[PDB]
Amino acid sequence: TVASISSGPKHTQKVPILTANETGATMPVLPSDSIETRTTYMHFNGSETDVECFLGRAACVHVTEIQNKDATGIDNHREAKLFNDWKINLSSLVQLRKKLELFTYVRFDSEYTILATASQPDSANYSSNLVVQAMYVPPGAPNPKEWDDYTWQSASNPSVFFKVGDTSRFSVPYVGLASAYNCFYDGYSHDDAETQYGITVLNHMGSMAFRIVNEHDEHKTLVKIRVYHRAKHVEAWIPRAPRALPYTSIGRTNYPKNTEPVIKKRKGDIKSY
Amino acid sequence: TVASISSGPKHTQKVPILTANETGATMPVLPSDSIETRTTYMHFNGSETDVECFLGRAACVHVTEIQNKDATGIDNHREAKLFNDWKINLSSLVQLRKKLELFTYVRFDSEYTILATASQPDSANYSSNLVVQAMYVPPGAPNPKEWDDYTWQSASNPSVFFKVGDTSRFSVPYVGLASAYNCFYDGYSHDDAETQYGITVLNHMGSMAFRIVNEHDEHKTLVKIRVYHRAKHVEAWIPRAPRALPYTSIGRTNYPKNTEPVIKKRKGDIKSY
Amino acid sequence: CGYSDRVQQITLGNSTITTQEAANAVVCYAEWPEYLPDVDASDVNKTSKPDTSVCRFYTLDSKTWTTGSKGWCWKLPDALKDMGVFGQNMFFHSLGRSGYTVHVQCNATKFHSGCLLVVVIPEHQLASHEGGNVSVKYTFTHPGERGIDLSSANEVGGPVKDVIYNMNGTLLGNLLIFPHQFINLRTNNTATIVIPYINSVPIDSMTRHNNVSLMVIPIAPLTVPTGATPSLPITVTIAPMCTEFSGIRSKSIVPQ
Amino acid sequence: LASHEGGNVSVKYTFTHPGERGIDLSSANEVGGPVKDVIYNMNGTLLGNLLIFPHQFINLRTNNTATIVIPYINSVPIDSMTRHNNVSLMVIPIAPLTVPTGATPSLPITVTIAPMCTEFSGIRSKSIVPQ
Amino acid sequence: CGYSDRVQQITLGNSTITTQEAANAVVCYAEWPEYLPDVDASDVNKTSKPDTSVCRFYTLDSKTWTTGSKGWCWKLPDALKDMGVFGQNMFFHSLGRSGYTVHVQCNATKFHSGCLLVVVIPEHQLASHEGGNVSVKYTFTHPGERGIDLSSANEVGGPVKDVIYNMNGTLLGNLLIFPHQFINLRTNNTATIVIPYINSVPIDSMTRHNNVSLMVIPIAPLTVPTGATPSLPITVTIAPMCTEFSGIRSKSIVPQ
Amino acid sequence: TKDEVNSYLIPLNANRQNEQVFGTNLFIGDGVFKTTLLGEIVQYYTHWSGSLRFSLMYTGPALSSAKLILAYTPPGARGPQDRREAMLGTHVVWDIGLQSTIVMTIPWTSGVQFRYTDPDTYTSAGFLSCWYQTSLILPPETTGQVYLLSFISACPDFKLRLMKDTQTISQTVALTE
Amino acid sequence: INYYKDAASTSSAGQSLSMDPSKFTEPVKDLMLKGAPALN
Amino acid sequence: INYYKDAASTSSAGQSLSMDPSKFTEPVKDLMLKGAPALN
Repeated sequence: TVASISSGPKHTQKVPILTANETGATMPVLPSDSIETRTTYMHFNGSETDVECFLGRAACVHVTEIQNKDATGIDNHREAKLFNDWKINLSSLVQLRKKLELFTYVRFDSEYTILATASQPDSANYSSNLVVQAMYVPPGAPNPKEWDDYTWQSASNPSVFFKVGDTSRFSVPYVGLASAYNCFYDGYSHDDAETQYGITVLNHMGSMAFRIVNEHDEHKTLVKIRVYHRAKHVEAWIPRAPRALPYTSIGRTNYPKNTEPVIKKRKGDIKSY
Repeated sequence: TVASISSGPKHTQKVPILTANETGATMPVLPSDSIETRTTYMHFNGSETDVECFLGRAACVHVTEIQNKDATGIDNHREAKLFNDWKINLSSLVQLRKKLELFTYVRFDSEYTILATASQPDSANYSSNLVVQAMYVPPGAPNPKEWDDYTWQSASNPSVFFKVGDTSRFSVPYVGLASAYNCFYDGYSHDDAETQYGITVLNHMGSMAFRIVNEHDEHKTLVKIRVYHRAKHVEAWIPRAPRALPYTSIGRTNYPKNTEPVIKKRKGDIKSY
Repeated sequence: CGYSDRVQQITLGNSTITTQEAANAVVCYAEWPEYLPDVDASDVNKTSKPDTSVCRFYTLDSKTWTTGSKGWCWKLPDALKDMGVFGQNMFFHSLGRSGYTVHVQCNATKFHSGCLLVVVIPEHQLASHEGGNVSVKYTFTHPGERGIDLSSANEVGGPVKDVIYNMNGTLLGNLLIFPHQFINLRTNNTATIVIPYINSVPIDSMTRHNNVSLMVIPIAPLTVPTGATPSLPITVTIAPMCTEFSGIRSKSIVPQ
Repeated sequence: LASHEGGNVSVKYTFTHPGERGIDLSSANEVGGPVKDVIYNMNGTLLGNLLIFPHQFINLRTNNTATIVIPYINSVPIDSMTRHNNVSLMVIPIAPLTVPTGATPSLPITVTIAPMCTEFSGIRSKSIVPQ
Repeated sequence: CGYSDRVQQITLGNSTITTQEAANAVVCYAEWPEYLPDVDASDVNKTSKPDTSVCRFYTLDSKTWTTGSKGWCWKLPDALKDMGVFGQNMFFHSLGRSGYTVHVQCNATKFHSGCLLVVVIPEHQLASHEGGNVSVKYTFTHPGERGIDLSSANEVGGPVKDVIYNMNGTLLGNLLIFPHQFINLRTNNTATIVIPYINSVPIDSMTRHNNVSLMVIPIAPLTVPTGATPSLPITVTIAPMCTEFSGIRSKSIVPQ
Repeated sequence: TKDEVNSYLIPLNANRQNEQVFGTNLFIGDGVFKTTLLGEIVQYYTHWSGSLRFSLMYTGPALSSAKLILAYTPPGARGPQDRREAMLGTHVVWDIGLQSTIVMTIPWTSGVQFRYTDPDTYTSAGFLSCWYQTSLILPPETTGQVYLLSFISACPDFKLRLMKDTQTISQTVALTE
Repeated sequence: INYYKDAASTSSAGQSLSMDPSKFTEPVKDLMLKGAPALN
Repeated sequence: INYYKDAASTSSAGQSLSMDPSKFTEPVKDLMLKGAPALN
């Protein structure tokens, strides 16, 4: 592929450097149009600039902490972290959320990696050989209430058994109802003066409930489960402006009050370098 | 595949909307028969609605708890959980039992996964590197009496050795005497005024006796063995009504007294939405 | 070319039934009864076919449909095990095989209102009334031509008669998945359901094992006109077909 | 758009759907209306980055009328038209209006929109919106 | 080859009407409605065709047929000028063009007696009750879905309601020259009349000018059986077809 | 108050003009449909699509006459409170005669390709109602109320995916003989 | 490719594309066509 | 070579060599050639 073509002195009535941006078009003016250029080649394909690689690398997108202990006498288990559940959202980590928000619509089959590590700050002679059960919860599936609920059977709910430290690897075809994820949804789920804006069916993919199935040892093993995600079969549409202000919520473009400046003020007047 | 065909105004003597359900037939009336429809396509195959996928996903179907300790002085071992045995039944977990009961006859080769986790609530400096022996017991095979019985040789009884936390994976061809499992058996094993109803040869597949073969450490390791099952080569016949009331037993459709209502009562009269 | 779909005639052996307001007969699962082929047989004794002697319409005792009747349930071949030579061919062997052509009869005028649910439930294992782990005793599930009246009081060993739960834990509204037909007094007065042999084996016992169960469940309550008798007779007629028996044996001994 | 209260506040349907009124970014914020900081495009993006979208500049010296043919943009073949607005038109003065000496410091901006390729499905009892 | 002429089904848009005792539908003057061809157009603006949005069965408020009811009269498209988007397409333009598929409904048992006269009178210019040279006021002839009840009291500006004189000076017995159908409770319960666009011009106003007028005149008095309610509901359902409008305009302003 | 056979019987009253027969939402995974075979099969899945088949069968006297209008209200609009509001949407006029059963197919009218089986506002299916077209006329010597039997079935264009665990069955003690 | 000889090891069959809902929806003796009178 | 049947298992597609920046750089109705007056 040719990068820059050979061009000598130009004295003609065709002025490729003069245009009118009022039309909204970006003329593909090349260096050969303003100066005298030599013959050069690209020697570059752009494989790492594709949306499949820009958005398709595994990264952490959510995390939680739980414990596996003698659960006797804990009426509220889930809220005591005997098992924790997380609503699938690609908008809780910012360094991937921004890349995903760079477009309006994204279609992808996902890849998940659930990273759990065993640990004991308190007196504990060893770190058990845990077997973590990771469970997918589709909309409607019984949101479990206890670590020993009638749900963990996982007859229709997907389950993945694995030991702590080692991770599960299951693929998910695109589970959206539309042809892509509504990265921006300038619309409501329904017409009501009290409904939530943006967060709708397109946003809720279910949730992931974390636990351990092994019966308790003699100490509290505070487990922190970090979740990693890679995007597969990525397709993007309607490119948008880069994210400038940070986030406070999931799926909402709402920002805080008195936010800090983003443009780097100059040192001196506009004429400084 | 065409989903809805194009149809305009219809003024004819053929009324596809009027029929007689007294015949017991469900006329395949389509949207094009009641309104004006446009040309649309299915874009859907139904791979996840097949009986092979609806019933053929691994799930927990039984569980038990045992220990591996100094068994000296325990005359009754099995009843003290020095080894526990479970009669194979697909009717002990409800979320899979209902899916299996949706039909009258089911033929399948099975897949089993035995999940054991090591644990020590009491004072125990470590969690041993166990080697669990899982054993299949066909009808007649000597139902073992002690953890060290003459059965564990497993010369004809299938055995699978593996460490706790990691699971065994053995396939079982369809072991029924009929062409399928009698999901409903409106019949007795024999003609006697004192025989059991439903539970018969078709139901008893043997049993799975759980243990550990390693000689004891210095502490009680209360092991809970959870069993997972996937159905393979699933074939279904004679579809039945969905299960409405819960269960109390295996293989029996018997329910409790004063059961709770299943239909969600309305808020108001029949005209409310 | 002029005919009618409500005028039907079924002739089996020496019995003939006529009707003029019948609905399209239902063939369970679009499978007509057929003799057991050799490619599936597991027993070695040769089968005897009392084709004409037993394959005839046997009329069962009629039932009284009142405003408070819950329904009726019959088991086959139990419902015909005391009927002539069929009962003897059923007892004196260890097993049997035969289809059934059920024909329910309920006639009324154009003023009556009501709807009966005639459904065939293969392998209708009923639930006991005591719960827990109680069983249902053979003496009740196998009544004979008597059938099971769902409005009567429960006896020790008879299943529960809550017609709502279909006596097995399933809702009444879901029985339509089975081959059924509604006897709508305004449209239909006689139902017909051709039942083939349904079982997981090529041959099974016919005394201890009932393949199918016939149920007549009134869905819409009987609303008779002002001044009329609040009762309508329901006559159930069943005709075996493609009958087979193997291993003529000392009489099968049942209680009583 | 983004709400003016931050945290996890939402924007109320009564404001984002004004009608022909539109949203004036110079007015005071009301409970349930999004923030009107034109710099952040009311959604957290900088004004200079809106040029990635289909746009046109009305330069008083070169152009006085802009035209943008907008097609139907959505992740579905059909979606609601009352609760869901597919596109949003914005007129943001970049360079301040500098009228000559003695002239009126105001210029009228008239927006004219023409639907095209319109379709509707399922004639229904009137959609009920507030007010 | 077996069918029936009384079982009819008419599907327009998303609406579907079913009947089992209908009479042969009447196509006024054997001319089905058709779009205005170019060879006759006089206006220059292009016509819009809300084919599916407005061409559907709109059910009007049912009327009560008593032993003393004289009849009912409806004007089109006035009867549907307050119905959904059709009314807006009718008002916001200066003119409109569309056909009509009228469907009258009056069901009863085989014991009731009576006969309704469903007739379409194109250009039914009614007579005033004051005589001399009095006019009929626009506020009355254009009721809307209300229609004109011929049994009520006359109001200043409403035409006379003497059903005998058809409200225009013609005898009731002579209305049969128009496309009509009788709803004979013993033979028919639902009438159907496909009305095309009838006018001396290719296009005319649809707000100030009503092309046709629907009338339901009971000929034989309603004789209900002993002990029955002396009333029967009459439901009129009209479905526009081949609709056209030209010159989307500031809303047509009618009184009120 | 409790489950009874009358729960499937839609009561009808004679001499009723412009009145509602019954009204129900179209959340097939909840409400009246939660217990039906279609609803039970749908609850095992998270997403559903296609058209539904709703049928009513008349069981009154044969000498009775009545006209009913089954009206389907697509999502976005409230439930119809009158017959004139119901008849504006997809509706089918049912003439009760020799044909005792009507078959009104609920057309698939949605923007998104699939709706959620669990009751959700964004993926609402709409409302279903029935009204008296003219009146219900019973023959002489007959009194009381007549009942309709309502049926639900899926069209060949029905779709289901994303299996999930159902909430219609429960267990808290592993089963023994 | 399979790694074992006996049929207990093979994988699932996938999907049975051969569908026939007529046996459950129209298990009637006489043929009933959509539109024609169910009973005559 | 794939080890699984369903498309959720296949690997990424790599790179989409089919590029067309004109839809974003020149989304104009009338054609504009480099050098010629944008407006005339």
